[PDB]
Amino acid sequence: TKLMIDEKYAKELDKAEIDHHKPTAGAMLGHVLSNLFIENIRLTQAGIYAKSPVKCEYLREIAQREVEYFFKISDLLLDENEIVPSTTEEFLKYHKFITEDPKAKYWTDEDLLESFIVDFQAQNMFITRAIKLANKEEKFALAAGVVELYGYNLQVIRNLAGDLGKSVADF
Amino acid sequence: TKLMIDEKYAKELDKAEIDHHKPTAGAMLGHVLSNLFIENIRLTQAGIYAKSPVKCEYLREIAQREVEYFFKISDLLLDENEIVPSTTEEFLKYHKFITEDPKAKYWTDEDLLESFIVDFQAQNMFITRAIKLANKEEKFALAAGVVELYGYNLQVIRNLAGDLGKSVADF
Amino acid sequence: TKLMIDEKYAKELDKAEIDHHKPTAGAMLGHVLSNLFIENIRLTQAGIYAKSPVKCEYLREIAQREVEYFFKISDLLLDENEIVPSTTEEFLKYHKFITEDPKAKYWTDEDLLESFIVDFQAQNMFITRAIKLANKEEKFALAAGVVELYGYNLQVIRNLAGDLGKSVADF
Amino acid sequence: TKLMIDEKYAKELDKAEIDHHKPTAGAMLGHVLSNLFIENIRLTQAGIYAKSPVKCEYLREIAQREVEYFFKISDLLLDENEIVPSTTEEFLKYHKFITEDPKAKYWTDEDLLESFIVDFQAQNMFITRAIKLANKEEKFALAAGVVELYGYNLQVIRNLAGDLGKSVADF
Amino acid sequence: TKLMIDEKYAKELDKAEIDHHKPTAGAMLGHVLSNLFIENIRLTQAGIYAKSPVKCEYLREIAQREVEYFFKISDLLLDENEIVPSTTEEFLKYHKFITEDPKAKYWTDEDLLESFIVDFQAQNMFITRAIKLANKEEKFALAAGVVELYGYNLQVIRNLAGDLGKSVADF
Amino acid sequence: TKLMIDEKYAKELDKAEIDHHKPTAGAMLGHVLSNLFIENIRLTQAGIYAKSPVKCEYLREIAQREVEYFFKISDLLLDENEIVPSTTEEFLKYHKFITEDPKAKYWTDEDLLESFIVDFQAQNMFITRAIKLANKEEKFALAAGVVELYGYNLQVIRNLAGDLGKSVADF
Amino acid sequence: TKLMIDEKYAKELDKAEIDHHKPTAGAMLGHVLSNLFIENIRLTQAGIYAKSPVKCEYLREIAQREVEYFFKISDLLLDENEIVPSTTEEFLKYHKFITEDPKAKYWTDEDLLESFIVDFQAQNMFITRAIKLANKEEKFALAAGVVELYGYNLQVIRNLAGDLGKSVADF
Amino acid sequence: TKLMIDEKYAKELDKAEIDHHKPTAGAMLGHVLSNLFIENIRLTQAGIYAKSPVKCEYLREIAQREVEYFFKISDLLLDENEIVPSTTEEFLKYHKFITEDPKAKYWTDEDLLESFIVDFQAQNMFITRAIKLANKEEKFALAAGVVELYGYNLQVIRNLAGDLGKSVADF
Amino acid sequence: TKLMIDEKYAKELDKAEIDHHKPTAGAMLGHVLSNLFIENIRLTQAGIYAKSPVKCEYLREIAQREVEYFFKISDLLLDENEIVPSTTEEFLKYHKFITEDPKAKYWTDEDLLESFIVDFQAQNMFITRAIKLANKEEKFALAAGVVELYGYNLQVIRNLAGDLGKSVADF
Amino acid sequence: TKLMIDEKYAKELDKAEIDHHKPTAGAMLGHVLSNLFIENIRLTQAGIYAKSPVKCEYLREIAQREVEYFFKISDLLLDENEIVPSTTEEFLKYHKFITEDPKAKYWTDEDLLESFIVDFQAQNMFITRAIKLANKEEKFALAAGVVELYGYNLQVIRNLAGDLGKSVADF
Amino acid sequence: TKLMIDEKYAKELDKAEIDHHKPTAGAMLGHVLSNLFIENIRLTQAGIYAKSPVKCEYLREIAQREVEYFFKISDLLLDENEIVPSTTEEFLKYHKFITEDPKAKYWTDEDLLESFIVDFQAQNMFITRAIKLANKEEKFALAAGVVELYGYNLQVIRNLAGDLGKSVADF
Repeated sequence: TKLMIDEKYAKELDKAEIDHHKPTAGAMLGHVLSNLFIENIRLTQAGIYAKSPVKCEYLREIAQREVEYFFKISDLLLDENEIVPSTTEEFLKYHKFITEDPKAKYWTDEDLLESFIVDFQAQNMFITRAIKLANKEEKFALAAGVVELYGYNLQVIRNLAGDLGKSVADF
Repeated sequence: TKLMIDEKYAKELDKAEIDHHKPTAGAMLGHVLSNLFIENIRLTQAGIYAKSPVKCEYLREIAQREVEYFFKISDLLLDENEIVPSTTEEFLKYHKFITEDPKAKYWTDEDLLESFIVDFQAQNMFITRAIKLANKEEKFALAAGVVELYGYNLQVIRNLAGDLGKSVADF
Repeated sequence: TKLMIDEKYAKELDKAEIDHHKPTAGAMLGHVLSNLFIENIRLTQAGIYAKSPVKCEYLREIAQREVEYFFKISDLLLDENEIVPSTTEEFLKYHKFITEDPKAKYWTDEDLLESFIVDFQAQNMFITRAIKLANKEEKFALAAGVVELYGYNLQVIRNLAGDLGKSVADF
Repeated sequence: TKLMIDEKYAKELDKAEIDHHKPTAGAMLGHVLSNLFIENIRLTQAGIYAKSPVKCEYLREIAQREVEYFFKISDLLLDENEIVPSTTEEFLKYHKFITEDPKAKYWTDEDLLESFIVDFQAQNMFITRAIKLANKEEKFALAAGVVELYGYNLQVIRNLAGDLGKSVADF
Repeated sequence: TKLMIDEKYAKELDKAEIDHHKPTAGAMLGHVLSNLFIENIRLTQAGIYAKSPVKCEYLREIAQREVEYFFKISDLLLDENEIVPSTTEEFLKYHKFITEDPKAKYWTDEDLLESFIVDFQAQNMFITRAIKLANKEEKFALAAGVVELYGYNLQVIRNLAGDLGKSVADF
Repeated sequence: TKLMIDEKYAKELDKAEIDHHKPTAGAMLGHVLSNLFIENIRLTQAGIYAKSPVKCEYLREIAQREVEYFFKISDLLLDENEIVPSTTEEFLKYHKFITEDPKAKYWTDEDLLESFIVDFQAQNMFITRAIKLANKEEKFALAAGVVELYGYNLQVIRNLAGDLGKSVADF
Repeated sequence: TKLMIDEKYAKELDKAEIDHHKPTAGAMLGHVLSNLFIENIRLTQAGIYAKSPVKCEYLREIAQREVEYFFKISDLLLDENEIVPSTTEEFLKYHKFITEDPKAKYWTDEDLLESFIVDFQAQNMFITRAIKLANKEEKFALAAGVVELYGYNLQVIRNLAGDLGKSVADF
Repeated sequence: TKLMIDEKYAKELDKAEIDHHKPTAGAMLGHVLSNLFIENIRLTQAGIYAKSPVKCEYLREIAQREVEYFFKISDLLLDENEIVPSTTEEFLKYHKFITEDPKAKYWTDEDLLESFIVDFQAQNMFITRAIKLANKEEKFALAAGVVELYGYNLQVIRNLAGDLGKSVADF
Repeated sequence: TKLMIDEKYAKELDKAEIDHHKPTAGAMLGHVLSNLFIENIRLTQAGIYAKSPVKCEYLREIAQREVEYFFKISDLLLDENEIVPSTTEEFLKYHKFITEDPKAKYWTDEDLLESFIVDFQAQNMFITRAIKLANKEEKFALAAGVVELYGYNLQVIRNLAGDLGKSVADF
Repeated sequence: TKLMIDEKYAKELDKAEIDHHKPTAGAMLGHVLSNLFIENIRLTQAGIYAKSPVKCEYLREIAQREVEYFFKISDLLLDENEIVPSTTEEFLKYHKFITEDPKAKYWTDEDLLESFIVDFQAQNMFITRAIKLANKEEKFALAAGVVELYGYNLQVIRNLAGDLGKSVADF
Repeated sequence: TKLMIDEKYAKELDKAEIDHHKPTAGAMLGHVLSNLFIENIRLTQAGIYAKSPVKCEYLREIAQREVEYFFKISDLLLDENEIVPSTTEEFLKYHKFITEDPKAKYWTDEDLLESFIVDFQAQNMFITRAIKLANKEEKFALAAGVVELYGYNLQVIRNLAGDLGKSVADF
């Protein structure tokens, strides 16, 4: 179905601008999903390049869970009839605050962990809203799924802080 | 106990009519549960009679989930002192928009699938309202239970739809 | 559609009446299967309103087994090209000796159990016959499945009888 | 450092005074977590001294769930940067309505069970408030955890009630 | 014992030729067993050459059950002191209806499935007789073993039938 | 109670003398069950005194099975209102053919094996008869049960014989 | 060989009489092992004929443990070059205070439970003396195993007494 | 009931008194059991408040073992008809050496660990005496129970010491 | 579709002749895959008819691995777009050195074992060539696969050899 | 740091000389553990070189238990603050009775097995002493660990004796 | 027969000298195998005496894998008709570079880690060589097994290096 594909993409992209300006849950979650996937790439790097075995294990595992939440929340969206980023182009466009650096393979394990606490704090601005929006839109299942990912982020934050000696307060 | 069990059933029936008017959540779930059981019967039938071994599996599994959710929500309700429909007669009284059919043994697989998509949208009218009604009566556990069932139905609709070739859009 | 479906159905109903009078194995098992499903509901009701949570877990187990035998025997029949009751309608037509009751939610535990002993003794008059017919008809696998059911029913009777402090010999 | 600790703890007693009046979620949860632990002891007691081996094993199973919820919710509180009663002192300070009794070891199994239904009802008056508070504070993961607990308590009340031969209504 | 082998073997050939004439159960299970093995090979071919990854999986699994029945039934036979074919030569001699074809790698999935529906029915003509003969000879355990295999073939027929979108009726 | 218990036993001895004479299924199985338990004791002895660690393990597994079969079949008799021997005195009364020997601890492993081949061939004389009587009496589930036992015994005979380096012909 | 078997068994008989007034640990364990086996027969009886299905399963469970221990300890005795009772004959001769009663199928559940509380207390007179002798002879592993059985027996007395409503003290 | 109870308790506190002077095993284990429960609270505190999430898992694991030994040893005691601490009340009377501290929530991880090395060396003083007493009294199974706990503490001490970078000598 | 099947098979035959000249890898594995299947049958004969139960278990397991490799290398060849024999006729065409024999069922266990030692040594002549050719053709995964099978064979050889009390050198 | 170490080593070597000449349990367990490791090498040899596959498996498993006991007992000792040999040097000094031999590859399976009966009997001479000495030093956990090891050894002796056709007596 | 052993060992000795000269795969694996066993001892020492519980756990797992590779490679060798060192004496003769030190119980965890990093790079000089020699000799399975050991060592080196905060390049 050739002629009608480009026209379905241009009507998706039209609805892409109209939904980011009046915030819908759907559109908000575009940043959240793009954030998960780019976090997943950073955690991949850090699971590979960190020095202690014990911390490579833990970061790889957080990587796994970013991807698990990506699929879980995508499925929850599409279930409720919305749309979802699905390429490097889109993820890079809708991704806020998180940033990669090729140099990070030489950072110390402390400085790696610390960047992940800032990232996850940043991820939590967008998830926080998405919850509020999703309750208003009466998307109940998508709501609870996102509360879960809120809870998980907090838990990661406190675990990474704790691993550096500090408290959640220290940040 | 013979003429003071008739006293109890009469005083549950005065209670039952008074609850459907201002709808209580327990009344509304009288419809969701009765739909679950009757839907379980339809799925049983398609689970036996459909042709594809794969689709007979998937459908027998959805039937099994409807009975699980019957039990789970029935439990949550009795937990919060409410009453639940427990017979064929009662299930027939309160069921809505689902219709059985002995002739469905000879439908084509797709005609069976499609019929369950409509049945499941319909199920979601009464469920969405029971969520709202349960949050209002401050039955928090029930609410989350009914949010889960809601979210599952969405899952089941988008699966049946994909297995016909079609987006959830289409319905 | 419609035309091919109405001829297949009227030819089934014709053939069904004939078979019911001479009895065939599959006709007799229409009563067994219908009994299975109505007991399911009865045991589902009791599994919900009985007080002792031990008797509730046990009765819900007997419900799941009756559905298990529903699918197992249905499959055995379809495997030998018979037809199977598959709606509430046909269940109510063909079920004998077992009787629902919305006032059972207020029965006592001792009395629910006693009703199931009688119920199950009643299911056996029909199973017994379906074994014998199945062997005449040389539907050997089916015969084996129905023997299993016969023995499971005998076991349940003696477990419920023991749970009320009674020998099976009392009943 | 022995003096910086004393400072931090003076601060905590100040902050906690303010928080119990204006009730924050943390502070309501202080009574809930304290109740969990004291119930743990009561149930430890009754799981040892109750005569029926079946009731003993059930009573220890519930004992372990108190601790499980105690850890679960505490992790949720600290994740959102609150604080938790961690000593026998603070538990007795903040515990409400539940009272221990060394002579319970000579109570009958019925009276033990009876006493937990009443304890678990009491526990609920506070949990309710803490769900409501935690929603207010936009502490979503925490809120969900506490609803789970609400649910469990209702389940327990009912099972204990059923085991005694009664309904939820009776109490 | 080299010549005591040769004369043990002429005595097998005398007892075996006498035994096919009247048929014994053993005699008749020679064909049943020989068909399982050759069928096993057909399904090995099909499970490698079919296109559909799912159907490959399902065919490879049936091949495996064909060999499990071969050992199960050979064992039940040797247990009642009968002899069993165990070479390519003998399986070729004794097998009927099931024809191999090096050309079937080139057939269509639908075409393969259909060849197996006919093989399995064909198998059943001998199995059926082996059940009766085994029961007449009062080989009770062999009997129940072969009954089970009868039941399996029916099941495979109907699933194969259902996967082509047909009812068993058709065949 | 002390005279309803003593004249309940006087009628059990009346009923059980009449039944041994027109051999009922239940009374044949009285020898079957007594044989199982006495065999259990012999296998226990051999399981302890045999020299081969491998054989000790196998013999202990067969002892376990004899007990499993004593329970399975005792349960099927009771389900179907029969009665079962349950004391040393009674096992020693109805047991035939199998004879204990405290001197067997000094036997060679091969002689022990030999003594079980003969023991197990002997149990089959009665097991055989009980199947027939069970089908006659239309105790279907029981009959199936005793068919498994018969099969099992046949397979033990063949493995014991093989371990001695002989096919079952020789025996 | 028949002659040396006889000669060895004569020596065995000389050695057992001498060892029974010395009392060695092996001789005392003679009584313990015989008690275990006969208790097994008693638990088997009670596990078949008792009314409560929960109690049947529990009694069977204890029957199994008696046997496990019979083997465990027998193996520990043989390891330490002692001899072990291996026949009904020797068990009857060496057991103490445990008596069987064909009439016990008609006892009440409470009366069976009580009879086992007395049987296990009787069993512990011997176990006790055997632990003490096992330590005297410095058969270290043997002694630890018999400490276990001593403990299991206590666990069991407390559980049977709990079920009957009572405390160990009442006994 | 209410005075049967009140002087069952009078005879307990009276007999507990006599029993703490010629220190019985039961009496001594009152201190050990009380210590276990308070330590459990401490390990809870530290398991929530410690900074390293590896150490938080480990310390929860030790909290959980301490509770299991509370039930194991309590069960062993009651099996031997002895009474056991059941309330915060009695745990505070009988506990010695272990002191709780709400300020602990602000200690370094290393100071937390040291506090436990010393806690566990102190528990061992009473455990050691409890073993000897339990062997004088010939409560064999209770002794083995207590030897296990003794060995567990030692292991904990050495692992704790190890994580501090110290060998066990240094304490 | 019937004349095309016949044309593809003519080209297959054409190509197959050319390929057996230079040998290709796949052509070599024609012999290896045929030897595997034919050996599976020999091993099935010996697995049914050997005397020792332990040898029967082991031979049956070797047969299963013969088949598992047959699938695993056939997949590996199809992946690399080669073709694979798959009928009795081709197996018999390309098989080398392995010879079936109906007389084998009377051989002694030790002679069955010896014949498999020789068979597997022979099997390896073709496996060797196949690895080397797979390397030339750069079929990397097919090569690693066939090395696995080479190792399996050397292992089977030493194990059968050792069961005969002989070293691999002896052969 | 290279001089703190040598004085620590010399105070070790001095302590050890006093300890061996009085014996302590730690010193005695020096022999026991050196014996375990050398045995593990001997069993490793025999597990590689014996002919019978079944016996290789078994010896390899005894080897692995020897190592498990090595860690278990070392830990029990270090927990109780003793020192443990940990180099080839040291095991060779302290090992008694067990004698390695590179020509053992050429022995008969029967001869290898006889060699390990004699070794395990000789191990026990020291283990016995370690047990008495550990009870005397009031190292309770260690005592119980070594009692296990004693029991294992005796069990292994009988099993090897059995596998040669002999009784533990012949030994 | 004592004499033949001596002659076979004499020939072993001759051939060992020939084979270490022109080095065969096998003789090169004499050093590799002996290095595994000595490392196992070093790792045992280090896994008992190291300070950190995490590092003890990890070092023991490496001791375990060394032993597993010793069996895996020894079995591959013997399948391929080679000989394997199997005493302390031989291990000491053929191990290069690794050396034990009884004073290492008093090293720091870091020194222990660095010493294994060096030992493991030393191990690979020989492994590398055995891989080439095995490919040269067409011992295909051996080679693959040894490549797998190589891989493991490299993975071990990086993990140890990482635990010291260092990159592998440092080494």
